Amino acid sequence: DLASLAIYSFWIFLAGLIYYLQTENMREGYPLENEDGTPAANQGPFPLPKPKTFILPHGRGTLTVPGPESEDRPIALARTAVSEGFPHAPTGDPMKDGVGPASWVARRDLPELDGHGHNKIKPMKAAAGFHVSAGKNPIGLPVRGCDLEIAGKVVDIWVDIPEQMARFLEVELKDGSTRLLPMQMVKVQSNRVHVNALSSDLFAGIPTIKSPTEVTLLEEDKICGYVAGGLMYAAPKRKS
Amino acid sequence: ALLSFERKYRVPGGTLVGGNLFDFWVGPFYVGFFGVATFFFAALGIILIAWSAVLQGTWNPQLISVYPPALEYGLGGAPLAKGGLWQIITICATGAFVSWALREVEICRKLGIGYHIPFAFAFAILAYLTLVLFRPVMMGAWGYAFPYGIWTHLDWVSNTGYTYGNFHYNPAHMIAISFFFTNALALALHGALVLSAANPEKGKEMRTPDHADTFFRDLVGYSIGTLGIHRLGLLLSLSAVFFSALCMIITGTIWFDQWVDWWQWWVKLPWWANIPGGING
Amino acid sequence: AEYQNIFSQVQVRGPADLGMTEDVNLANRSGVGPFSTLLGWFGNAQLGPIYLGSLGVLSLFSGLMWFFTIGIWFWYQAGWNPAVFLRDLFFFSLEPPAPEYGLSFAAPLKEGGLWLIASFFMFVAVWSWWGRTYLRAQALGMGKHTAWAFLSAIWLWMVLGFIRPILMGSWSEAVPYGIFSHLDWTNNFSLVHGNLFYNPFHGLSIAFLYGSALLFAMHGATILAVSRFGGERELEQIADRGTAAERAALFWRWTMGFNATMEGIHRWAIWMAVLVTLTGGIGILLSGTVVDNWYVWGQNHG
Ligand code: BCL
Ligand code: BCL
Ligand SMILES: CC[C@H]1c2cc3[nH]c4c(c3C)C(=O)[C@H](C(=O)OC)c4c3nc(cc4[nH]c(cc(n2)[C@@H]1C)c(C(C)=O)c4C)[C@@H](C)[C@@H]3CCC(=O)OC/C=C(\C)CCC[C@@H](C)CCC[C@H](C)CCCC(C)C
Ligand SMILES: CC[C@H]1c2cc3[nH]c4c(c3C)C(=O)[C@H](C(=O)OC)c4c3nc(cc4[nH]c(cc(n2)[C@@H]1C)c(C(C)=O)c4C)[C@@H](C)[C@@H]3CCC(=O)OC/C=C(\C)CCC[C@H](C)CCC[C@H](C)CCCC(C)C
Ligand SMILES: COC(C)(C)C(=O)C/C=C(\C)CC/C=C(\C)CC/C=C(\C)CCCC/C(C)=C/CC[C@H](C)CC/C=C(\C)CCC=C(C)C
Ligand SMILES: CCCCCCCCCCCC[N+](C)(C)[O-]
Ligand SMILES: CCCCCCCCCCCC[N+](C)(C)[O-]
Ligand SMILES: CCCCCCCCCCCC[N+](C)(C)[O-]
Ligand SMILES: CCCCCCCCCCCC[N+](C)(C)[O-]
Ligand SMILES: [Fe+3]
Repeated sequence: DLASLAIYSFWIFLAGLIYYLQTENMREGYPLENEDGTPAANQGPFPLPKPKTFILPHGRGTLTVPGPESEDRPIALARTAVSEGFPHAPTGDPMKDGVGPASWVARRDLPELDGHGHNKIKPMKAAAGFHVSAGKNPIGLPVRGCDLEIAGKVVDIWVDIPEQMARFLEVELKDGSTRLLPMQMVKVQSNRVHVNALSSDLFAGIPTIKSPTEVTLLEEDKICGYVAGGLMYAAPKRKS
Repeated sequence: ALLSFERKYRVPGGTLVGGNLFDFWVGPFYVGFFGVATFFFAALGIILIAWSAVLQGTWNPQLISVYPPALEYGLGGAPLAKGGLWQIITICATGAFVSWALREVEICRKLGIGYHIPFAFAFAILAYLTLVLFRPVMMGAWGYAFPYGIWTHLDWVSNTGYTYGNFHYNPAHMIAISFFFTNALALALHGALVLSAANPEKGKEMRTPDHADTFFRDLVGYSIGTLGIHRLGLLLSLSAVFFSALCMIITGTIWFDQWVDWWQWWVKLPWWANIPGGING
Repeated sequence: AEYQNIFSQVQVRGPADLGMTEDVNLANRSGVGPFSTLLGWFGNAQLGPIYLGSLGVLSLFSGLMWFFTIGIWFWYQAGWNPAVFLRDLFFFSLEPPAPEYGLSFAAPLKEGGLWLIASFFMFVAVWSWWGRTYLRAQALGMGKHTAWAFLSAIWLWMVLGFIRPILMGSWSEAVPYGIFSHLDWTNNFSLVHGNLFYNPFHGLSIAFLYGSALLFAMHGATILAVSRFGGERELEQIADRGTAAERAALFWRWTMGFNATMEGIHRWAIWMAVLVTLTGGIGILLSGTVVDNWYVWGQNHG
């Protein structure tokens, strides 16, 4: 009957749909590889989808996926076993090298632009009309590291103009240079800003930005990467 | 075996239990100590379930059903064929679930991300525990739990419901449903919004998030923003399930009568209780 | 602990954002509204502006007419007494015409006519608002996802109070406007068709509802888990994969064996939610037109 028809029909629809859904999520990081980077033998039942090209807004070109994948940075890792499936140990300083939970991707070295073609993110001193409308204004508060020692001070808030959101705290170190600190990895308190991931001694290692009034996708990744990695690698310095 | 960008992430560490012992992968999958735990609990449970199936004398999945002990057994142990098997199976499920959560924690650490996912999952686990542990205890027999079978479980739902009248009147049930509906609504729009920006009109340049925000400001006069909608989603979801637990944990424990009748409180407020006319006067 | 990013710990405000102006008729957009610091702790603090336009007004006017036409009926039931009105608010009900009138538009007002007026108003309210979702997108050059997603919802509503009442031969088969009454109608609709738990569309529909919660839980917690790498900025991540997208995909690959991309995850999303009322609509449509009792149907499959 009709009902039987409809339901049998639907289970068929649903199956080609999953198939679709699945092949679309195969647009990045495919095809699969062996730990040595050579193409892996068994890529699953699903074919790579036919490429699609994204036309990017501020004459920043196009992007076609799937496409040629490459890390575009040397990875400081060495195998710890003779068969597949085991960890790869950092061969240096994982933090300094950017592997592990400290990994960063070679994003473009251009900043994210707003709908108008202006830099999406800006230090608040250069954002004409912006102010802390609520909560504790961090600016001026010391930054304390997980080792419970002061590392610097808050000399500005880099805001996301389009979302009116605080993205990073710009911290001044003992030598007078500054670093960005992701907003998402610090606790603003009444008398201090506490950073659990980094011990005071690692703040200097936080990668620097080439221009003082801009951050690029590459530098966001290298920074967030680094600060995140502290959680696992600063661990010996963290007390509480 | 690895995604084109996976290797630099596959470093040692992050394990909660047992150091480097189980710190490794199997194909795409991460094992970890709890990798093993869940496997063991999952193996055992499925076994017991098959064992129930022979005692039942059917291999047909639409028929197979593992029932809790009958009320006469209260919160004591029961013979295998008479409810023990369900009790173990329930222990094993719990073991599986919790372990699966703790593995999520272990992966979280290795990758250096937040614990929001293990977190949210614990709500699912807590809803399940409400229906097979917290409610039966409080009620006083494993027998109030739902049976493990594809349709028999739908039956428990239907019977348990109709016991208190039309269950629609359970007030926390009303609230819990509003989230389920609301969440789906919000998943619908969020998915649609991002896609429409990323996949515009033919030959056009990729929209920007700013366009996304404008689109909603144009539509209903407010946009929660990109960070917002993700906070929103997590919340509606967790809330739906939170109220779902609540509506059950109260049902049969502190309220055992017809749910519709509980509304008489409102209608019988002394200031309008006796005023004639309307529906109730 | 650590900071979780469920609530902002510092609010930052600037000049009111009047937005992208693409092909939008700026004449129609309103003025910026105030800013809720309340809202600001969760998401955006800025209210407005909003776009009015012809369809917005028609929609918005029919919308109120519907609501009011029901409202006066409730008052008439309450004996115009504000006390009763409050006491009995969820008990009042605007019911469709009796089965006697069939698909007739001649039912007396106290006997079903008023229901038709209200519906007619709603029908109009809803479709215009649909066209509104479409146009608003067109004027910004965006995909029409939202309008199509919306159409799914519309499907179930169309079926409940219009398509099914018409295929059954009478308006009496439609849903009454009322809080407790539309609950009862639902509960009763299942009883009559032999328990909707045997309607496999109903069962499918529940799977996608449950799933929507499962997914929006998964997606939300994930994006929050990697916002420490600017995960929330999904469009740029799509355009240029960041570590955020990577950690996201990998956490999931390592847990359950496969994974999404940032554009990908949102396709999972729109389809999981859209299938709820899509399947739903179908389950209800066959209910009572082709299948009288899902249990009997369940025994044979035919
Ligand atoms: C929480 C609310 C009620 C209840 C009310 C209903 C109602 C009402 C319905 C279901 C439906 C279903 N229920 Mg139930 N269900 C409950 C508790 C459970 C439990 C549990 C351990 O707590 C589980 C595992 C299930 C599982 C299921 C599926 C068989 C089915 C589709 C659900 C879905 O899409 O979810 C979304 C999740 C996903 C898409 C992720 C993938 C889920 C897959 C499908 C899981 C299948 C597991 C199953 C085959 C058993 C495996 C166990 C062993 C390892 C073999 N229910 C409680 C008692 N359930 C619907 C149905 O059609 O089944 C008859 C239906 O109509
Ligand atoms: C006793 C009750 C019966 C039963 C009878 C029914 C009936 C009858 C129906 C459902 C339906 C549904 N049931 Mg059932 N159901 C039962 C038990 C359950 C259980 C359970 C036991 O755990 C669950 C989980 C469900 C779950 C569900 C949903 C999956 C499904 C509706 C999805 C939806 O989101 O629509 C919500 C979305 C809409 C209604 C879309 C409307 C969109 C419109 C356009 C909104 C306009 C707004 C308006 C103009 C006002 C404006 C707003 C103001 C400005 C604020 N049922 C039992 C067996 N169920 C529906 C279905 O699809 O079944 C197949 C349905 O018709
Ligand atoms: C795919 C399935 C899900 C879905 C999707 C969906 N719904 C949608 C969309 C989509 C994709 C839209 O684009 C569209 C939308 O614009 O949302 C922002 C819509 C929408 N879904 C809505 C509601 C809705 N969707 C629902 C369900 C669902 N929608 C599904 C679960 C439900 C239910 C019953 O679960 C409801 C109630 C609307 C918010 C919006 C469609 C708006 C519309 O058509 O308006 C027409 C008429 C008016 C302008 C009426 C206004 C009259 C009011 C002023 C009266 C009430 C006054 C009241 C006392 C006010 C106070 C409220 C307080 C909280 C402050
Ligand atoms: C809290 C909000 C919602 C939510 C969230 C949620 N679910 C989650 C997560 C999150 C955040 C995960 O991270 C985790 C996941 O990895 O998803 C891919 C998970 C998950 N949610 C799942 C299912 C699921 N979630 C559901 C619900 C929900 N999940 C909510 C609505 C439902 C239902 C019925 O609504 C189901 C069916 C899994 C796909 C996955 C967890 C997988 C897992 O725990 O693996 C460990 C266990 C096994 C491999 C099998 C164990 C076998 C048992 C020992 C025996 C079988 C016993 C069982 C009781 C029989 C039941 C029979 C039925 C017919 C009744
Ligand atoms: C404060 O008092 C005043 C008077 C000021 C008020 O305004 C108060 C007002 C309230 C008390 C209002 C309360 C309103 C509610 C309780 C409403 C509840 C509504 C629901 C629960 C609706 C549920 C389901 C509705 C459904 C499925 C409607 C479907 C409608 C349609 C598909 C439309 C079909 C079209 C029809 C039959 C006519 C078509 C005619 C043509 C010519 C095309
Ligand atoms: C996480 C534990 C879940 C267990 C589910 C039910 C187990 C019942 C345990 C009772 C065993 C014996 N008793 C009555 C003497 O306590
Ligand atoms: C978006 C893809 C995920 C879809 C989930 C498919 C599994 C649902 C199984 C429901 C069982 C249903 N049925 C028809 C017997 O009632
Ligand atoms: C519904 C769950 C689907 C998970 C898919 C997992 C893909 C695994 C690919 C094969 C890897 C094989 N193995 C375990 C033999 O090494
Ligand atoms: C109901 C949800 C079911 C999810 C559908 C299962 C998809 C499995 C995809 C496995 C992909 C294998 N691969 C390529 C990663 O090895
Ligand atoms: Fe998202």
